Amino acid sequence: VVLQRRDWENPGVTQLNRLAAHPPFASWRNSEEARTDRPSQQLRSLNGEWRFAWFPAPEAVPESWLECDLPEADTVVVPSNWQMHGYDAPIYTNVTYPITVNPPFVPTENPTGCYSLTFNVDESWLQEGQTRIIFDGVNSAFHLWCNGRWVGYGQDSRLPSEFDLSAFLRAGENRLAVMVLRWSDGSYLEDQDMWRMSGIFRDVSLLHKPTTQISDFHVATRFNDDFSRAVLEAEVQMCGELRDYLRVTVSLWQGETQVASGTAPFGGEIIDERGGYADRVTLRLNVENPKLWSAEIPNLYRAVVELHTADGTLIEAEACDVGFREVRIENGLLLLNGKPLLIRGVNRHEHHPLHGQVMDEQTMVQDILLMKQNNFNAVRCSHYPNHPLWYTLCDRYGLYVVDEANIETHGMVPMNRLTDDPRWLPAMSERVTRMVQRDRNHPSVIIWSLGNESGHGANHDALYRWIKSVDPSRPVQYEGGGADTTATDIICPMYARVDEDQPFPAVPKWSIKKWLSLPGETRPLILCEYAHAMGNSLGGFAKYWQAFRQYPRLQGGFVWDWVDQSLIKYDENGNPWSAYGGDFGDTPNDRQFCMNGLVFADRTPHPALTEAKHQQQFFQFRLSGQTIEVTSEYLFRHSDNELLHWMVALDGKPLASGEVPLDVAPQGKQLIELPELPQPESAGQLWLTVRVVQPNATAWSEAGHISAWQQWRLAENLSVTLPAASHAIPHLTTSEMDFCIELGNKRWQFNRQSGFLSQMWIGDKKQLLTPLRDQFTRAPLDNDIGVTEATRIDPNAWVERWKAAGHYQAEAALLQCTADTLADAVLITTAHAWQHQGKTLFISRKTYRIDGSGQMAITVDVEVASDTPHPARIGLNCQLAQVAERVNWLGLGPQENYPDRLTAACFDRWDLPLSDMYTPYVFPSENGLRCGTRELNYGPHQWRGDFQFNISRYSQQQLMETSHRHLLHAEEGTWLNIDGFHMGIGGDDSWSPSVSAEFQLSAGRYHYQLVWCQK
Amino acid sequence: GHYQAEAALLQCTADTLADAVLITTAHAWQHQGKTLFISRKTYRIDGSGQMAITVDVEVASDTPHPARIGLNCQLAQVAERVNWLGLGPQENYPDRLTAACFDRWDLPLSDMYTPYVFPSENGLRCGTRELNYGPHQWRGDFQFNISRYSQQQLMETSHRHLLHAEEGTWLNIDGFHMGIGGDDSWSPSVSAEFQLSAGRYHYQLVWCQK
Ligand SMILES: O=C1O[C@H](CO)[C@H](O)[C@H](O)[C@H]1O
Ligand SMILES: [Mg+2]
Ligand SMILES: [Mg+2]
Ligand code: NA
Ligand code: NA
Ligand code: NA
Ligand code: NA
Ligand code: NA
Repeated sequence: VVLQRRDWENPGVTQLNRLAAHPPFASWRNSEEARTDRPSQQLRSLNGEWRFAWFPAPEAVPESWLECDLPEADTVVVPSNWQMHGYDAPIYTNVTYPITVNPPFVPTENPTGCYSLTFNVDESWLQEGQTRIIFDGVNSAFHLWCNGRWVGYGQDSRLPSEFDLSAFLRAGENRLAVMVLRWSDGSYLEDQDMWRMSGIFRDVSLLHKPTTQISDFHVATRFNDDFSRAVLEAEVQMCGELRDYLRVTVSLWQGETQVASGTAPFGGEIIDERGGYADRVTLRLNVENPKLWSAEIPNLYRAVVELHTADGTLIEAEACDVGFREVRIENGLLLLNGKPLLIRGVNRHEHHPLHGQVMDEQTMVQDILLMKQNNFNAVRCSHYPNHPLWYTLCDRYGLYVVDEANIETHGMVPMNRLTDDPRWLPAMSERVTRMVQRDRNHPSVIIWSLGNESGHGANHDALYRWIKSVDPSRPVQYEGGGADTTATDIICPMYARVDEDQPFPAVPKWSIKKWLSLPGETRPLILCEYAHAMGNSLGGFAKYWQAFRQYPRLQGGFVWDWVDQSLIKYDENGNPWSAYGGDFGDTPNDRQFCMNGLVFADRTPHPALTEAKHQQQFFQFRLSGQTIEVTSEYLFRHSDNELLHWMVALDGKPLASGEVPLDVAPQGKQLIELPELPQPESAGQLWLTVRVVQPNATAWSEAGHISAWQQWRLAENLSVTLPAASHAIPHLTTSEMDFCIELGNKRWQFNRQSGFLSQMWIGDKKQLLTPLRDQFTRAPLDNDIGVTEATRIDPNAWVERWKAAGHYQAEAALLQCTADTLADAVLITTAHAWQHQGKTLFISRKTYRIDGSGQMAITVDVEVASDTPHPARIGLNCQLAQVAERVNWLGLGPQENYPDRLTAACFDRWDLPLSDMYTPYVFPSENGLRCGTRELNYGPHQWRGDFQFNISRYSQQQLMETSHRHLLHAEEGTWLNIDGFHMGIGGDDSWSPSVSAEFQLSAGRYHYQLVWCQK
Repeated sequence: GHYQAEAALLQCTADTLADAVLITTAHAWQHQGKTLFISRKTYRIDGSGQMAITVDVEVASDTPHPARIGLNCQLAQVAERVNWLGLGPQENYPDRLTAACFDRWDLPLSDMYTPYVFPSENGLRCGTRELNYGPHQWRGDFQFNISRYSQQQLMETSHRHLLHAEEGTWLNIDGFHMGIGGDDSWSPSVSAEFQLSAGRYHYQLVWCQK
């Protein structure tokens, strides 16, 4: 029957014998346990070692497995993904389905995981009531047997499937057998851009309920105009025999204080001509001055739902955390508790580099803490309902949640092929309805989403209306079909740019500012995905935040995304390394496109995270004279855990500092008058840095946590005093092949054939391993590459434009190399042309002026052909012989920063170990640049000017040729890149050019100057 | 003190090269002990009669962004025509140059002055790579105006009819010039991207005989 009916190739069958969905249950038999959320004796975990065997197809599974353990089986941890145990390969594909597109059919070779468990059941559980099993997540479909007898079937990898085992169990030992299919008709609705895995990857549990039971409950909170009064309404449903003596009590608790209670027998109000629900009752509780829930202050109450008899005997209790909040859209604005939200959001997949798609409490907490510490207040469940614990943590720590149905059909042509087809409405409906049934009581969930990237079909319209009808308390959004369809309350585009239109046919991505005011349009706009954080990215992040702050109806967005989907593999030395698409023999695959996170898989931050934190600050600052104006962007809380530290420094040297308590009302302002600052002794630039510090620890932060900062230039005193003239004069030695300059034990050598500084000596010690030469290219970032591939060139990608123009192949031709002796210096003058196939790309004209103090002043003037693609950089590079421990600079830092991602960086004196000047992006690229640098120190060297630089043990060539960070090898000495100018990194998306015009090197003529001397 | 600032000499040296003489200068402009601008130049005069002028200017970050960064002189020559390769033919400024076209333009000198009834800076042409006037040629990438009226006279005269042609010709050649604005005329209206706020500025000119 099971193999005959092939339920996994039939979208008409999404389950067999599966129980109705409902909010989290524990069946407490003690009301105080329910109140305190203590573990329930009626809810048992089957998260232990199970038996597991892999088969290539369900037809290969022997019948004997139903009755007894396979001796070839292994003992494995559950929950798990079986790919993470090495039984078969995980597959990384983005859009293209991992199976032939032939709905509803799947491959005949369909990896089948056979799970079994021998376990004990207490006799008390079988003497009365109902024993069910709950599988929180099985990917992607499964049949269940208990003691050899078939129980049921379930689909949807991301919601719990529950089955009644009451009739199947015996006291003492029982055996479960679970046949999990990798592919099913369910796979057509699970085409998310992520690793394709399978197995029993979320909790398995047993729940005991009495025969007469709470079968469902819904909690609603409604408010008066100023939120000083609320009514809690709790609808409770029962299963079992109705009796007149049955009662429901709902009580509400604020900590240990019961603030409200109501009791009633079953029997709802009249609904229609046939009466009402005899098996339901609704309790209404009045609450005066409720403490309101928000991300800012996650005030929670406890609601306890008791099923009991009239004489006071408890049958069972259920419970939930209640957050008093109202979500509504009014006059085009998303309001929470009557105030307009600014969504500092991020998309977050459930990913662990070791455990795959199994989520654990410690990782969830780690994520939430890091999110809140970096000024996020919102999370989108891209693109499926999450592990149930996630919502509990968001309720308690305070994050706004978009809960999203497990529906993505991206690889269909056209995208809405299934979603517009009524045959697929049943399968889709369950993915929406069962999510709402599970999660509707969580205050953290503020918005429902219909799924992701499935075009716009009539099924979306049907299900949009279903949610609006069943749960008016939350807006419904959905991006498919152009982000502004009839199936969305919120304009929710993905990667729509701030100012630039992308007028794609049928589904344009308008400038977000333009989108708001299109004729007839009135809705709020919140990007479901923006600022694609793939590799060296988040260029232009500040442009979004400026627009969000200026435009009331631009209420923010969700960054794509939180964490790199890299997986751990092991090399010959047993060393773990970070792997992406194709590294498991998976083909076709989309390579590094699974790594788009603000953090690495182990939760180490990428440099981009600090840019996000800074731009998402909750305090805004202005300076006028001596006065700092602090504005609060909080809607609800006062700044009751904040002080402002200020510091004034002269080119990194502290001059004065102080602290002032912050006492700002939500949306309020505070004026802070700085004391008279003593005029600086020396020439240079005064910089003011302020930071907001939280003195006290919180649930989400340590004492001393810095939440916000800003810098301003104050007075500058330009240096007019001429340095004391040196009593030494450098000497020029002219040969046919070289111009040499000597000064004491120091020597500089200019090769007359090449026109470059080929060597420098301090004594007999060589300083260079490679000559100092111009550089106009960078090892391409993920943003420079886009979707280009050797077998499928995208001619529009920056890297392909540079390659085709010959930028990477360009050869320096010497035009001029002269030497002159001045009164106090030797002057070398050079000119080079870079050419490719008869075309002059760049001309570089330099002077080198070496004086008696041993300083070498370098002037560089570059011409760039107007018709060549704008170059990635205009700078110099060389391989230094020195390997030193520290890097010390006066400039923007301390973290990696680029021209379109430097707002977070501060100007000061920074000193880091050399290894911190390299950013270990899993896919290697140009990295570690620091901008706006006036002084750089490394070993015996000092460079002064106004430049950008990176410094590391890796050449641009190696970074360019190496596809994985673990394969990199430190080269001899230290590669230094000093740029007069560097192109933006972009990132609005990572599949098309995204570097804004103002960060492109398009000026045609460029000037910069450096001084190279001894520290 | 921008209008009051006096040039203070910091450095003036001369060097003989293989095929050239190199004059190096540095000046500071100060007002009441405050240094507003520093200008560092080299003048390279070669055997072909060309004088290459390299200018590097520092602007104190806390002084209001200056109206222009350039050079001026009063030429002895009064010539009939002005010939330039750059944006024209009409007056154009950095935030008002979209209508102008890059080409070879040739106008009478009088057309290089715009007779605004209330006199001011006027007649600039931007994006100019070559300027010709009598025996003189200037090459680079600059903005310029050229007329018989000094900036001082234009500043001091309230009506165009009271202007008098001065001896010779006043040339203003700018590496950089501030936007003119105009969103309104009663509050600052020059957009940030047209303010001279970069702190350090570089430009180069070659002066020769045509
Ligand atoms: O449009 C999208 O962009 C992302 C690219 O990394 C990712 O595929 C998301 O799941 C998808 O919604
Ligand atoms: Mg099916
Ligand atoms: Mg997709
Ligand atoms: Na806004
Ligand atoms: Na991706
Ligand atoms: Na405070
Ligand atoms: Na690479
Ligand atoms: Na005037």
